Amino acid sequence: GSELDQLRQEAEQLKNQIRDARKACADATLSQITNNIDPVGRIQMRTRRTLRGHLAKIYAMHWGTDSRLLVSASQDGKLIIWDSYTTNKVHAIPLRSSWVMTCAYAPSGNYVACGGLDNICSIYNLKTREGNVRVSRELAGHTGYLSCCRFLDDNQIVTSSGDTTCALWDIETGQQTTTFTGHTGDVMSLSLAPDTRLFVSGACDASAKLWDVREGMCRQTFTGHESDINAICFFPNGNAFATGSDDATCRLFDLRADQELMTYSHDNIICGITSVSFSKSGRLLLAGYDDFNCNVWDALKADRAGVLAGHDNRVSCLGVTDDGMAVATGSWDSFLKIWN
Amino acid sequence: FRRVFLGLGMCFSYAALLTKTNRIHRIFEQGKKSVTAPKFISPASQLVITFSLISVQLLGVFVWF
Amino acid sequence: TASIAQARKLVEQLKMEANIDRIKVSKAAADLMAYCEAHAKEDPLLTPVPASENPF
Amino acid sequence: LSAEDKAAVERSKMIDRNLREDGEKAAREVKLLLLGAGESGKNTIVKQMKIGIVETHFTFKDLHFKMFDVGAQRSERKKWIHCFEGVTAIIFCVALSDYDLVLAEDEEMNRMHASMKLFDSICNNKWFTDTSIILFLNKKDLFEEKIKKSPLTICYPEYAGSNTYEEAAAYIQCQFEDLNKRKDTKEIYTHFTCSTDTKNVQFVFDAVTDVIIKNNLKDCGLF
Repeated sequence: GSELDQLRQEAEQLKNQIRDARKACADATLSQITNNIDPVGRIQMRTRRTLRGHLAKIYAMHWGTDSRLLVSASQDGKLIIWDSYTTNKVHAIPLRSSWVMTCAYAPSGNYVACGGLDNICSIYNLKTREGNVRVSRELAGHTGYLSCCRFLDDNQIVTSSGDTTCALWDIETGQQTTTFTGHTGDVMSLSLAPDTRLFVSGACDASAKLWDVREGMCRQTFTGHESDINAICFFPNGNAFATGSDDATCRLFDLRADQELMTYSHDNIICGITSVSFSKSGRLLLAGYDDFNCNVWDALKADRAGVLAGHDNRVSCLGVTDDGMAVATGSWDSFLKIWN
Repeated sequence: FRRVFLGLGMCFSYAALLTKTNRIHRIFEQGKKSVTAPKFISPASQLVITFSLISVQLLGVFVWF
Repeated sequence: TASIAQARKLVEQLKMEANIDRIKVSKAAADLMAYCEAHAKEDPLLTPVPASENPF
Repeated sequence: LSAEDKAAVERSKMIDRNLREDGEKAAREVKLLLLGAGESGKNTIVKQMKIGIVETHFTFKDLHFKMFDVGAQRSERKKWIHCFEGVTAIIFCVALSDYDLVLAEDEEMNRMHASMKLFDSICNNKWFTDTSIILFLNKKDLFEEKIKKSPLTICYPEYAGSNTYEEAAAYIQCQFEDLNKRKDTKEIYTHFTCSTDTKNVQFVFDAVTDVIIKNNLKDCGLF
């Protein structure tokens, strides 16, 4: 009883030290340094390719390393691999669950992962002697729905779940090497660092966390939102990231000065954000909304730079490609559109 | 005018009756077997069918002329 | 028993969090305001590319 | 166009044909979302229909059903509920023999009040504005045997009625059908289930058939 109160009081004291140490670091705001910067002109992108064939809602997509091959996951029970250059279909994979929420394409390109509402992450092998795509492993152990997965290599994967935890898996043995605990609310997304050394996660408690791949420890925790966080991505440098929420706002966080830097918001938008991705320079930030639109923001100035409007339902996923050429959107209206 | 308009009204009325009764029958028959709606149940398609059946009589009158 | 363990775990977590070497925000803003200038010419989303390459 | 590209286009056309066939096959099946309390008799109803998520395919009179179940999903329902926006119907169980019990170790909470709260949340959700509900009021035999010793005043302070299976069951039923604030877009089909009922598949068949016919008539602008 009394020592419960003592522990609580120590908790508020530590929180106060954190907050006043943060306030001892704010020399100025990102708007002050970037007050005089060459404004980004209006971006007028047009759709170039239209991928048809899915018959239900699309929930995730992922670009390949070569920037040609693409993977899309739909609630029709299908995982489709596209050649974006020729629009051709390379592989169609039937799914055993059909309640998918996430998919991923391996850096080596020999493997594809998917998962959702079955607490299982499934791995498929693309290069086989028999000429068909087969299941290589079924990773089990989570007690909630998968939200996002990312590859580290052929033999390392990371998953996030609705049981408020994250996991790292070795695929030869199919066991959890490390489990990441925290996040009193449901985890919705994760993003890997360019050096594959750290990763960030966003949750339904309105906060984000930074984890070290080895040692299984949480280093930094970030707050500032009023509702659930749905998407997250790293800045190309690897020293910052961005988050989108149901409060109709996006925010940017740096690591070395562990606090919020910029918030992207307006008055005409009241709907939330479903996906966020950065360009190659880091000057542009892309975000998909619930009002059937995609908005392009300028990261250094926080002004609306562009709007992409060709969709009849909610935009659910984005991708930007490794060489910076094309952006891809997948929506609830069963179509993928590529813009340049 | 007598040659063209003598049988046109009856054709109109009974083609429309046939198409609407067929629509109701197909809806209530396939409703017990599949979720998917039967094809061609909509004002545009029904009008197309009715005026095709009328066009049969129109072409016959043309040959008569 | 579980509650006191959770409280001690949060105490340890907060004391690990509150001992980071935090740089001031001007330095971070300048560091990220300079990345784009270094990599501006290689990003074709904001600067259009001539129709020669344009895989799409 | 090279020969290799021609082979690629051939393969893509085969894939498109396969996908179209699979989609046409999948479009003709009834999809049901089974909701209810954990102890509301979901298992028995599942058993007598078929003679993470758990899926149960079953066929009746040349028609197919899939009947998804999400009971073992302890998380925020707002995050994944929109995945079921296009289902044909929602099946909801109540377990009438719960009006004199408490749940979740709260020690001040009638089980049936929690069921009414869940029913009110599901019925008036933004994703379900034109989806009909099949309400199974089961464990009625326990209610019949229990209603003599205990009156309905424990769960409903205002009853102004007699202790009999004829009036209390109807009273509970009219409470659940009065929480629906969308009476002009959807409707509720109420059925009393029991042990060895064996006649619930046909009730579900009739309700779903009426739903399909009404949807088709509304699409034509004929209703």
